[PDB]
Amino acid sequence: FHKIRNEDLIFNESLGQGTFTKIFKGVRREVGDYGQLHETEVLLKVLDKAHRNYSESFFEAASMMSKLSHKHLVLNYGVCVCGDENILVQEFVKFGSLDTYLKKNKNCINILWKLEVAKQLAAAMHFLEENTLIHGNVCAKNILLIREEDRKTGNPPFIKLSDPGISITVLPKDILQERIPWVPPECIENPKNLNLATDKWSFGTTLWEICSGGDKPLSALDSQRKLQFYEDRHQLPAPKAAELANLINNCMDYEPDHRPSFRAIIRDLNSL
Ligand SMILES: O=C(Nc1nc2cccc(-c3ccc(CN4CCS(=O)(=O)CC4)cc3)n2n1)C1CC1
Repeated sequence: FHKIRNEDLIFNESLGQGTFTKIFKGVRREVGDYGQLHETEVLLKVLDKAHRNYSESFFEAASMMSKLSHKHLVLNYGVCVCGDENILVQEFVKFGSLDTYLKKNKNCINILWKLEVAKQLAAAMHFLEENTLIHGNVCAKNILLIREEDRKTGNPPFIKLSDPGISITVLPKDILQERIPWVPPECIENPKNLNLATDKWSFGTTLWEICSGGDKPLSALDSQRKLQFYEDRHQLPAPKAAELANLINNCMDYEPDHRPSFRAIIRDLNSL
């Protein structure tokens, strides 16, 4: 990671919190191309001091996203580890997390918009699968909207996938259960089962979110009931807009070996 000075970072408004983290919009003062000085908008992710013992995993997650370069992956700019802080410095995506956007703009998102976003997410995941690189936390809140759809110019929306955060392989069990049905059944049974097939399952859950206007599946179930949901081998209900329900259920296969490749997922999406 590139090291960024604390004095070059300005923390501004809170964007909420993640698991053991707080997130802010900020500004990074930097020398850019041609030596020009810039004050660049950045996403600042801060590991809670009380959870400093996760620092390794915290940075490993981000390092995953910098292992490769791709148009659908959020950029890491660097880290600030001055003093008692563990800070990730990332690209700031103008329109933010997709679940919030879906909840706010549900009354004007149609099947074509959803198909474009689904195809872009699948393209990103196909890139990761070809590189045998596990993401491990695919979900709508980790999809960021770079550009809105502009039908006046035919321009489709454009999204990127953000870093997965601290890995489910080290998180407490109660958090994993709260993350049902994004965390697949085999990872509830054993978080060390994290594998490429994990991201196919979570991709299914994320499509469900995209089709459900930002609703969270199984939100009315407490952790014990989410566990039993897996134990009874239930599937998610079809969204009212049911165009992707079969793909959702095919990806959310309780047999990890049977989940379709992302190449096959993309072929399916292109057939609609
Ligand atoms: O937020 C914006 N851009 C932006 N860029 C990036 C780049 C990387 C990561 C993020 C990001 C920020 C926050 C979150 C969690 N978060 C908590 C409250 S929640 O309501 O559940 C919606 C999601 C998740 C991802 N972001 N976010 C624009 C709208 C102001």
